[PDB]
Amino acid sequence: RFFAICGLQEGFEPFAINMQRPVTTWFSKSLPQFEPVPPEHPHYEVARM
Amino acid sequence: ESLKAMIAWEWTIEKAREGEYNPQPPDLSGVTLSRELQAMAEQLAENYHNTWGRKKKQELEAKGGGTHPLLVPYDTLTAKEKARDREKAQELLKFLQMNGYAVTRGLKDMELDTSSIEKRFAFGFLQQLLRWMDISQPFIAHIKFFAKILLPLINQYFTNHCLYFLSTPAKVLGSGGHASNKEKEMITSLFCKLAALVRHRVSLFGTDAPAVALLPVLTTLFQHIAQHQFGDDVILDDVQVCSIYSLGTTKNTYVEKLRPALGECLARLAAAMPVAFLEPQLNEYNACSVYTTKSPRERAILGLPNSVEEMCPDIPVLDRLMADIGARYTEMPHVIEITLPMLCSYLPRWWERGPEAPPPALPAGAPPPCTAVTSDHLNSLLGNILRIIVNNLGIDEATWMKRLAVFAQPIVSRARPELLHSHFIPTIGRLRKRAGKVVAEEEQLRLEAKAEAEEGELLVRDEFSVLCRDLYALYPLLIRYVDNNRAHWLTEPNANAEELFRMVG
Repeated sequence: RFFAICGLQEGFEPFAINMQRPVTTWFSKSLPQFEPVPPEHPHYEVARM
Repeated sequence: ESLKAMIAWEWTIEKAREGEYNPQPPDLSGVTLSRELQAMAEQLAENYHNTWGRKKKQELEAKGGGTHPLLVPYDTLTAKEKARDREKAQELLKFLQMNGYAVTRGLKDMELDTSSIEKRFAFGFLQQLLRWMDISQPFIAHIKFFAKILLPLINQYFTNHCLYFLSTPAKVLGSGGHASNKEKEMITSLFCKLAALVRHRVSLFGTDAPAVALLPVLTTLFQHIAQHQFGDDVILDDVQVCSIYSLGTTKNTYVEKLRPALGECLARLAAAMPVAFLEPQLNEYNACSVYTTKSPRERAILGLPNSVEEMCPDIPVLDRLMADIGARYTEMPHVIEITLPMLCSYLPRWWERGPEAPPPALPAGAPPPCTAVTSDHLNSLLGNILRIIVNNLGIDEATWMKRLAVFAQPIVSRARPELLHSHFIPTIGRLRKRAGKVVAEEEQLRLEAKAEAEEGELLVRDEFSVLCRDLYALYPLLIRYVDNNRAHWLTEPNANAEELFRMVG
């Protein structure tokens, strides 16, 4: 829309400039899928007895 | 022992008589807890504290003193008290609920003065202030109390300069009340002479005032008339020409008059006395028996666009029938105000001479028209501010000359460099004037170049001559460049982006 102020004469570059396709644009879920226990957790720790 | 202590302490006993299966219980904790019931319950808990601590103190002095690690204050009292003492207390409450008994005590309410503790101590400070002024004004106009007034000066200054957001969200009406009472005691402290300065304390207290209209109850509506009469007295005396009535009052007049956004008060001493202060400024165009001014332009810029909460002059001045008796303001003068602005508009057409000599005192007179009367209804009437801005550009074409006044002109350039829709792009005359300023900078460049080239090989004292040329070149250049980098390149660069012709020069 603008790009006439701060980058066009000043090195700052369009992000998807030399492409032939856009980015996938990952996003955030809402449903609660299961996932295994990270061992690095603060206060949830397991033990294979 | 406890009940006999109650009977000796509480002489509040009431006279009752002469000489002789499965009810479903509902909840009892539905209604909120007020300040009175919690005051009574914590008074019972505090009576348990005092009685048990007195019995403990009796044990301490009984067993030969001895270490007592349970001796810790009420704040760090462990959970055993607030659990078990309240268990026994609520057992007593459900015991006295049956078979008919109770005891009551209370007086409190969260408010703007008394029992809202921040306002409680603010009111204590205000009370001690008024009491102290009442004490000391005879002792000023003839001790330990001198120190006693020296320290809360710094206390009030610190707490008010620190806390400024106490006022706007938080108060019922004490934001006007306590502030206006402190201002009242400041103004009766004004001419009465003290050693230590307060005028910064008064200035920050005035900054606390805007951040309503009810202060006839307060003296502040009348205090405004007091300060206006003071201003008329001192401006007339200074026109002819005392303890504290001098230029020191003008700084507080500045900080109190500078209320451009939150002109909240209605006081309505609107047109007469401000104009009465205006006319000495035009009488002070010459000397007129006046030791030299300090804040002529600052005292002139206090005129906001009729901003006592919203006024407008010259109808209630010259029409006293309904105005003074019965008001005639804020809607009547659609053109009655703008007759002297039109008179002022002609002078920049005349100011073509070079030096500061034709404008001696115009540096204080020209700006407030540009600031205030332009600022209102700019969306409605932009040609006025346009004419004012290009006229100031033409008048600063006089300042394009190399040396007029290094003291006054950059100070006034900082006082009023503002532009809304006045620049090279709004006004190609301003673009040609910027080209003229570029030619002036080229004159300065050739001058500094000749001076620097003459500086080679020990010609003369270049710090005295070449340097002084650079000083007198730079300072008005600093004023013009501050205007330029302030807002001349605010709309120029968008046009330089959209096309080439915006800033080809």
